[PDB]
Amino acid sequence: AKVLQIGAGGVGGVVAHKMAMNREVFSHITLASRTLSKCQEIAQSIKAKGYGEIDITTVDADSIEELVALINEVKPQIVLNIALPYQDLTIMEACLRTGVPYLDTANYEHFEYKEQWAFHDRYKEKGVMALLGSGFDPGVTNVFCAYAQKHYFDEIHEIDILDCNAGDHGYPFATNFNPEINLREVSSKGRYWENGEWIETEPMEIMQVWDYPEVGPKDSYLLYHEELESLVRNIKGLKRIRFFMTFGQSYLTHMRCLENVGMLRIDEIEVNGCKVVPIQVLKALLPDPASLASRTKGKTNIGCYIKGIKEGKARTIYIYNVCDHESCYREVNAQAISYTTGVPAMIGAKLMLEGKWSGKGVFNMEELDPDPFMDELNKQGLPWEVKEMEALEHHHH
Amino acid sequence: AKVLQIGAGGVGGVVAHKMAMNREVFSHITLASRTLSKCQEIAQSIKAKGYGEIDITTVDADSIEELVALINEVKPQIVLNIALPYQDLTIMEACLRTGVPYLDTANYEHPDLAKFEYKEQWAFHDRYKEKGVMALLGSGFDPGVTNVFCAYAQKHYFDEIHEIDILDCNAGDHGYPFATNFNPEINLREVSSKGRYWENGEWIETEPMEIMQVWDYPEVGPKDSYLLYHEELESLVRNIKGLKRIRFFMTFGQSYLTHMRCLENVGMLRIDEIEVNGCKVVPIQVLKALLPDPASLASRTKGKTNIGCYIKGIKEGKARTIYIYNVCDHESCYREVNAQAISYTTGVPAMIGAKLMLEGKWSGKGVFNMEELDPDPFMDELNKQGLPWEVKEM
Repeated sequence: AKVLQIGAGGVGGVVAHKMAMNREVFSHITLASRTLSKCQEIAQSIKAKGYGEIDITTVDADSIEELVALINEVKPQIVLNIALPYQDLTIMEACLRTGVPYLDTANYEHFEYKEQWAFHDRYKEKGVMALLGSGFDPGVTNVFCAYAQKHYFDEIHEIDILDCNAGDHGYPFATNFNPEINLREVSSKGRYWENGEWIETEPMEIMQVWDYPEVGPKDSYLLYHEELESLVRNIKGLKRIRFFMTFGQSYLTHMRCLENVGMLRIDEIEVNGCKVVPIQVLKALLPDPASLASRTKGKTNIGCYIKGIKEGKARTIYIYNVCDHESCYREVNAQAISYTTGVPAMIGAKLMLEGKWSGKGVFNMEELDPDPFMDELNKQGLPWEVKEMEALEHHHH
Repeated sequence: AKVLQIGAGGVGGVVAHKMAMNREVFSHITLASRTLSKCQEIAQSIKAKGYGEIDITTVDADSIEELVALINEVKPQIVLNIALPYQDLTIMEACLRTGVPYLDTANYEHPDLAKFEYKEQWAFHDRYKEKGVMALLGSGFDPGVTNVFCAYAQKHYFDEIHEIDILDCNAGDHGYPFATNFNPEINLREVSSKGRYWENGEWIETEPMEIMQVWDYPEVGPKDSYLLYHEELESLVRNIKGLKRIRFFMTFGQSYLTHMRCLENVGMLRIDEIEVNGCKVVPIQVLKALLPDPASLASRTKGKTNIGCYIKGIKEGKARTIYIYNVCDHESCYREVNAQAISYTTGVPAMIGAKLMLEGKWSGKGVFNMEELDPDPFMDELNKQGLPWEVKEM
């Protein structure tokens, strides 16, 4: 098949590499990004590791007419949106007009699903499929849930998503993304769902020490996360769902200190005559995020702790995946964060092009059969585990 | 008498003010500097407070000719050097040539090194004595008052002093998450320098900020105190007899140290230029632009400071321990002389040293450190100029 991928960032790289490692499904690969050089750098690594060639081009993903044009010239069977979230809607419109399947790893943001779910009837009518959040979280976390709902429970009551990155880059402080993102995670109020109500919290207000398998105990804080919005819709009998994420104390200290002196401001200021932007100086001071991939060591562990009922008795399982940073860099020239997000995308595409995951309209992961997806994960470098946990019942006569 | 002050920084404004409050001795005041706006700031506060007028003029304290010329024009009876430490030598040469008494509050430091010592200044002794001129070194609180406290205890409370612990605490709060009173480069050297103290005729170094102890400062409470080196240790080991050990400890909040280390880590304290969208940018200059203006802090600082000496020795065959100290309130310092307690505790003492020389209560020919002179008239002026002290029998 001929595929067109948009986006050459860290995740974008892993996706292209993984597609180049499955040439029986992805025969002709076209990679398009705003900056041509990023695309070249990826082709360079793909070629060097012996995975073949890939066509590279650029494009203004903000222009529908341009995207339509590019799609009409390449004639792809599926378009992978591994680009910025603020381009979902324009890429989806292009796909709708050309009648070509769509897949992305993050919802719209100018973040919720409303805008994307809005393309549903138009997609179904055009006879086109659109898959959403095909990453690890959202994505594999969604599949773990649907898979658990299919083979381990009759009813799922509580779901906790636990995301931990123990990776260590060797620097006092260094961010993997654009500082504005890191600030947003710890600045936004936390949100979760219980008994059909969305409950908010103060930023980083709720924390627990969870012992992540193969990693050990870590402080885990409660944050909002996009899959919570589709899981409450799909998992039947759900009473509560929360999302937790790992946060080292050293890291939280640097962020707060930087924010305190205003090193995270976006407005301009006068510095010896010339106008400068606080956060831009930070980006220029912190080490290059690209270079962190070869220095990061340690493991990551993301998964779901699920409590429900099975054959009338309480049950509790823990489905998760552990990934090693150094291994990821050796295989696809990227760290575990990009890796865990990129493989699931390659898989969702593979499934869609093979017909194991077909439909007409816009879909979330939990809506499709997880079995073929779960088999691929064990084969593509993201082996998962199911661990039976303590499930105590209290009878009262 | 006519006096000449060089420099118009925080301490400088305090010195000028206090001098303006003692016209009996300082009847004509001239403030030499390279920053008019700063002098203007000070002159306005002095006038509005009812303490008269002062003459501001400009001069480059790097030029010996300018100084000599300025001094020959003004005919001052004393020159108060409240300028930068690297300028100590040029101002001393000028005073020497014009035969005018000299006084400063910080010892010489070459701009190329971070080493501050008395060597260069002590080397002027014979020329000053021969010329019949007096030079008083480090006339601030520490060094300065701490030295007098020690000379005081040795004259009245001990036959022999064996141990001195100089404790400096600033409990002040400017309300901001983080903010310095000085050029960040300075706050950074304070905590980057090796620690150093003296024991049994020997100098002992430590890793920066290694030794620390919780000390309960009167009117302030228990604070984490760290062992730092300080300039008065160098003269005190010379002048205090029987001394076995001397150490300097300074207070440091945890939040403060956290911000400092964090900032130094991401590179916000670098002085070199980096590129930012094709534009050369000095990190620390961006930091100075984000932090509040040091001048605006004086009016926002609340809280106290406690500086003193913990002394143990022998008095009439028996062991004895005394604690001499001073407590200064930040807000009171702002109301009275338009400055914070850091500036105030260093400034008032410089004024008293000049007062004692101009009245002749402290007279000698050559270069002198505070502990070589009679501390009584100094200790008296302290109770009278806003730095009342207390002696606590341990």
